[PDB]
Amino acid sequence: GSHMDALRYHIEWNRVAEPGTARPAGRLLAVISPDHAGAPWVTAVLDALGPDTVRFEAKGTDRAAWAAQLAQLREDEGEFHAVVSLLAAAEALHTDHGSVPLGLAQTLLLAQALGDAGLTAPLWCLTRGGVAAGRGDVLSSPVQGALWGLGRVIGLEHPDRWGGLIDLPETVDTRAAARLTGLLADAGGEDQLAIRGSGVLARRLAHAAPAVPGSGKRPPVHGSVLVTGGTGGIGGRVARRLAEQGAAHLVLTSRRGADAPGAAELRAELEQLGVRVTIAACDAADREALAALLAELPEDAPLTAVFHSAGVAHDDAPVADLTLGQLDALMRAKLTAARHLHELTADLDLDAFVLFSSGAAVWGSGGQPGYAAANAYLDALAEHRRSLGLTASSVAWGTWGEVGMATDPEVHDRLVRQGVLAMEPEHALGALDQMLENDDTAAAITLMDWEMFAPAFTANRPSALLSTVPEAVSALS
Amino acid sequence: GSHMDALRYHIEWNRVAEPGTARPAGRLLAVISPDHAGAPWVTAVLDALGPDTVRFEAKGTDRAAWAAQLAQLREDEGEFHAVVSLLAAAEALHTDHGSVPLGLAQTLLLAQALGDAGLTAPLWCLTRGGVAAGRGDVLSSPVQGALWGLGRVIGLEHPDRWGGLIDLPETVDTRAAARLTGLLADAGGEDQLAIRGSGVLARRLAHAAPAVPGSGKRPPVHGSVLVTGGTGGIGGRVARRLAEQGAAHLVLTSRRGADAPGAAELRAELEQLGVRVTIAACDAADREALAALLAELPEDAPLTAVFHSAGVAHDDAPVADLTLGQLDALMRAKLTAARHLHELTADLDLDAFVLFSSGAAVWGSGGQPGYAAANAYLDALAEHRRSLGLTASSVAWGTWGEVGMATDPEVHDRLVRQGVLAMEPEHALGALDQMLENDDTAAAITLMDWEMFAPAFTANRPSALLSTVPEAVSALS
Ligand SMILES: NC(=O)C1=CN([C@@H]2O[C@H](COP(=O)(O)OP(=O)(O)OC[C@H]3O[C@@H](n4cnc5c(N)ncnc54)[C@H](OP(=O)(O)O)[C@@H]3O)[C@@H](O)[C@H]2O)C=CC1
Ligand SMILES: NC(=O)C1=CN([C@@H]2O[C@H](COP(=O)(O)OP(=O)(O)OC[C@H]3O[C@@H](n4cnc5c(N)ncnc54)[C@H](OP(=O)(O)O)[C@@H]3O)[C@@H](O)[C@H]2O)C=CC1
Ligand SMILES: CCC(=O)[C@@H](C)C(=O)SCCNC(=O)CCNC(=O)[C@H](O)C(C)(C)CO
Ligand SMILES: CCC(=O)[C@@H](C)C(=O)SCCNC(=O)CCNC(=O)[C@H](O)C(C)(C)CO
Repeated sequence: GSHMDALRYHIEWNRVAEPGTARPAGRLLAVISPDHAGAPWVTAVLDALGPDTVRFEAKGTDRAAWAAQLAQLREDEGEFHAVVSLLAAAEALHTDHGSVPLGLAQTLLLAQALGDAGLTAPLWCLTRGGVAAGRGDVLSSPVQGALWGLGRVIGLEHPDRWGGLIDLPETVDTRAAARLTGLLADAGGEDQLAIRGSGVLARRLAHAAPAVPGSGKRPPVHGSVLVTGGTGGIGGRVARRLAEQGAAHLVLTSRRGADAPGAAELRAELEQLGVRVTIAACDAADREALAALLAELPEDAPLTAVFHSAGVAHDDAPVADLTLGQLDALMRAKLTAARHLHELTADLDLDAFVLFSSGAAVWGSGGQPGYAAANAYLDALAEHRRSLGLTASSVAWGTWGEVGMATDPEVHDRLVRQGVLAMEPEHALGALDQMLENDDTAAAITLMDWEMFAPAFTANRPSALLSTVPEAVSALS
Repeated sequence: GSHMDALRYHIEWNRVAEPGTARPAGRLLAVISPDHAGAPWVTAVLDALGPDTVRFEAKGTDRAAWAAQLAQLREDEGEFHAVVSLLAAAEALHTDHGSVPLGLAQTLLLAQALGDAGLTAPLWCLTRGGVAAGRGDVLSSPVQGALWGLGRVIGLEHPDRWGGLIDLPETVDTRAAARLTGLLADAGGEDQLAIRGSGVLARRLAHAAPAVPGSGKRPPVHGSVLVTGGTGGIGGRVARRLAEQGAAHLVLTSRRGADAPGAAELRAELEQLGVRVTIAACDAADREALAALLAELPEDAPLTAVFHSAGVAHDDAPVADLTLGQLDALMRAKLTAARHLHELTADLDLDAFVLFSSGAAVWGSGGQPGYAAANAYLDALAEHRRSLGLTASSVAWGTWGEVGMATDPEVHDRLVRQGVLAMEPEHALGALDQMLENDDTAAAITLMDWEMFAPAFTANRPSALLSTVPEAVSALS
């Protein structure tokens, strides 16, 4: 029990100091998405930054054009104190890349083009409702949430020219304005912040509360349960667990379906346990196929739970290199699939709606910006669903042993050297069960060697995020 | 900052497993204080334990009489599963020992007499409002809180016949009753518990969160500040610090007053810093002298803060030996003095009301039951005051270097061997300033060698209290 407790961490938000009252001495550069600069918070922030602030309208998604334009701006206007991006407001999906929110595409390209141009002023990315900071806070935009996953990775890959992320409240009044312009003057080493009516909060990682035997909350597993990526490594083990725990009917999907490696053996394993098994070949981002799958479910085994395990991590790239095509392919199974699952089951009163995220989204991982963004959407969607009165749980895995992506010895070796150790499947699944029995909204379930991880993580830049993990503080002291 | 952060720990409460639904198999022995058995919670608990439970009425405070009565009960009634003491309900002060709550005296004598008689069943001590467990919880009886200090020391000295402490909610309904009788059946290795509407909570020690720079909310030090025991080791250094921070007037008390060792030198030191100095000889348990002291404060320098450093630790004794006279003498400067300070200043809108407690109260110290009880009252009074809308901060010191009680080489050497290391005064006082800038209600400020402390503390019996200190868990693995 306590060994599985030790795997579970959550994100919390702690109150930090009120900022100072002077605006930055040097000039700001504000970056605006010209089709998506009407939102009240975008107006309010532009007003806060004041008329001396240089505006750059980021048109389209043209890296080379922006790099040239930013190079000219630097030449003409000189050096800036910071760059303040309002690109998050662009939530609409990119015309050519249907799983990529325009504001996410534009933020990637902005980070690239700033590098290209030699504009080194720290980049701050603003969002409105991209995080749930505080008890009772509503995460109203899970699309903007995805941007925090990307931003953390820009912090790891370009630490010297990264400012951070700030979430604005719903009403940016003079108190909020002053807190923003104060933070831009000096943020006291914080870089993941939320401005709220009550003050400024910052993001923290903490050990989760221990599991409570007799916890209640979780209904018995029964009826039909959909596992996307259910023929995959983690998905297969999850299916077996659900079969052990009394599911009537497991519906496993993946793009290869019944032709997936080892699907025949998985079906036999599950059917031995007395469970009906359906394996469908089905892109999780295909809305029509999902609708058709749901319409077919037995009347005596209604859908009770979704476990969304569909995902790829390959053909990512460093922030400086990543293409929008690569980004799209990483977002597809995550953002587009999870949005379809959310919309199509919202009326079904599920017992569980479980999304498989990653540490890459929770703390960040160099070389994995597209995977981080994709998985950070899932974490955000879960909070968002809770605000609607719907069940959701996002489980941000560390590293799995035995099955799944991380079983390549080269990947495994890199992960161990960063101190994210491989979990035994029974311990990982037991920790997940603890999470679902608590009915927690979001958790990271990971085996950390903090003595390896904290120094690696903070080599080039401090992390306020880890200040609430005593082992991390000890390792760094 | 981070060195002072490292000194600070907090008591928190985590939800634990729900117990089983069956009564203990064997018979219970309930111990009641016959003049103080009318409180609703005492009725509710008696009703919960059921009519098969043997009742023992603990009359007076006669160790030998009780030992003989318990010896006869054992002979006649046979062996018990546990002994459940309701003696805490007796809050009135002992007629012969004016600083000792009757229930505290009776609980000591019960623990003694059970040992005398050979009645070995684990002893559980129940309280109602003696701890503040959970957000928003009201510690309504700081007198009953004192019993927790004693109980932890009974756990250390008589580990094989100590059950633990359980705090009941204000309304002991059927759900609370079942949690009580379940814990008495089997408590899963827990022994400091609080039963609340939301579940069963257990007591934990944890690192405090690192201070957030720039974020203080402590008002300026100004006016008159009363330091009881202000001529003593810690108290003198505290006085100097308060002078540096802007106090207009330091009022230092102790029983010897101006005849205290070094008092002339301390007065001159403070006068150099530009403050008015009053050194008064008086017992801090003397209500009338405190009143007279407060009445004569300059009109230009009203009382703004109390720092309660008055205390003695000598002429304590093991639980098996401690007399009520010894207990009284250890309680006097803590319970009686702090009650007078609380009552006489409650209407003065103080900025600070700081009570100097001890690790001996927070985790417990073999050989120090009376000192532990006395200091545990202070920690409880602080919570209690907060529930009334009054300021309070209890700081449970570990070991001070350089000045004060622990500078006796023999005491110093014992403490180091237990892993409670001597703090430098500037680091201790700096950690106290962090606490007051956070406006925390209670904290322990201590330098621990956990590799020495954890094994010593747990040699005879596990401590769920330490399960939240990662260094302690590591030392024991
Ligand atoms: N392994 C680990 O340590 C960690 C895993 N995770 C997450 O856990 C989940 C499972 O990972 P894991 O089991 O290790 O990896 P696997 O590759 O073994 O499983 C991924 C599954 O998703 C399927 N899939 C991928 N794209 C799609 C899509 N568009 N539509 C439907 N199915 C798709 C794959 O099958 P097909 O190719 O046939 O579509 C495969 O069955 C992933 O979402 C991953 O991001 C996160 C953190 C760490
Ligand atoms: N030193 C340490 O490491 C720790 C200290 N503490 C607490 O800190 C406080 C200060 O300890 P420290 O400075 O080391 O010890 P000291 O003995 O140096 O100081 C204690 C002071 O309290 C005074 N005092 C004792 N009884 C009374 C009373 N009835 N009325 C008024 N004053 C009285 C003493 O003077 P007089 O005898 O003249 O009255 C003395 O000035 C104590 O309360 C102690 O319990 C707790 C944890 C550890
Ligand atoms: C392939 C299976 C899988 O999901 C893999 C990619 C993962 O689990 S990726 C996440 C593993 N690594 C991380 O989470 C650690 C990221 N942090 C690290 O400590 C890195 O060393 C730093 C220095 C920050 C540079 O990125
Ligand atoms: C005299 C000045 C003073 O306040 C001194 C006595 C103190 O600091 S007392 C508290 C010092 N010691 C402790 O707090 C550790 C007590 N715990 C210990 O670890 C003991 O070895 C055990 C094994 C539990 C038996 O009591």
